[PDB]
Amino acid sequence: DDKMNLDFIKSKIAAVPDFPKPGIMFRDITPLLADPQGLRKTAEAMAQELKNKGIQPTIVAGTESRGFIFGVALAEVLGLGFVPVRKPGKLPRATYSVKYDLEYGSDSLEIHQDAFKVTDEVLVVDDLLATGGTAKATVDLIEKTQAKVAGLIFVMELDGLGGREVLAGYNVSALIKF
Amino acid sequence: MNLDFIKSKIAAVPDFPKPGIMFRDITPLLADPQGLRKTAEAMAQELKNKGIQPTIVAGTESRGFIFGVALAEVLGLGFVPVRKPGKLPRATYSVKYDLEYGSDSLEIHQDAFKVTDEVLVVDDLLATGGTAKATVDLIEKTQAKVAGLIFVMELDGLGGREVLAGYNVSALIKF
Ligand SMILES: Nc1ncnc2[nH]cnc12
Ligand SMILES: Nc1ncnc2[nH]cnc12
Repeated sequence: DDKMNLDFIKSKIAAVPDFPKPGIMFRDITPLLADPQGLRKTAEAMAQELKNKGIQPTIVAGTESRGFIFGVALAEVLGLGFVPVRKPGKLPRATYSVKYDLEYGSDSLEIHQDAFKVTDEVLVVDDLLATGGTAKATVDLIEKTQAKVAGLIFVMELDGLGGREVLAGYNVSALIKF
Repeated sequence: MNLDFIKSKIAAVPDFPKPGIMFRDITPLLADPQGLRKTAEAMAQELKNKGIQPTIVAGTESRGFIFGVALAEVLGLGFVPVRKPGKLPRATYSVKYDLEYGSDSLEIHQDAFKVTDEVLVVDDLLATGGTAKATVDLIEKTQAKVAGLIFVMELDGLGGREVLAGYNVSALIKF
């Protein structure tokens, strides 16, 4: 049944050549999203992996924006709250901020200082693990609140781009690997 | 009781983004373990009370992805992201909307909807309606139909509803 669910999720991810630049094979979640069971089966597969691993978060965090999609769907399945990790300048009350490296330049993410209780074990959700830059900035952000990271889970991991190493010391799951 | 619960988790924040504006902050609603499911359930009740039976949900990047996903799940429907520019990888339609100064765009994949779809737009807030109207227009470039638009919140007097003249508009709460 787990292979079967995983095969369904895999069967809805398109591969798109040369996007956003030449040479990059883009992994496209839109057909998964569009299917009436796509999000639900994805979030149920995520819950199964977490259960297998004994990971029991208290709340879910997602980054702007595809963290919002899968994070909200997973939060629903687990009966948990959700916290947005936003681009800078969007959150209205006091925030923490963490800068991360891009190929050229840098950027930041923020969370409300009060987003997590100090007893929270936070599950980070996102679509795709590549370099792990925004995932690590997310972990740092959570830790600023004094809450603890329960783990990180992705729909997809890109083999060999170093994300999982960047996230050493944290439990990392990914449903599909490319 | 349900609407009151949702209202009670939308914090009022003075002077954001700038002196004078009263910001309506959904974060405490999102953090509550029942905030999103209650919100989605209240939206689904509204749509049944108005006879709107969409075939697919479109959520506006980025807070419409939050409420859109939640409501799509309650409805048993699929979800289409309406995205900021340069994010969707396949052939897209594009529509411009006005910002304070200059403009920006929203995109959808040209294959996101069929001619037979009846699309529900979901977003957190109806303010000027700039983005919501661009979304309607995107939808209509596919020749699918707009079933309706639903928002958590509507800001009274900013003209949003009027910009969306001719479409079925619902908002859970008016501020
Ligand atoms: N190759 C890729 N496909 C889809 N999303 C991405 N985000 C970063 N790299 C990506
Ligand atoms: N006043 C407001 N409060 C919350 N979100 C908004 N988006 C635009 N105006 C807003």
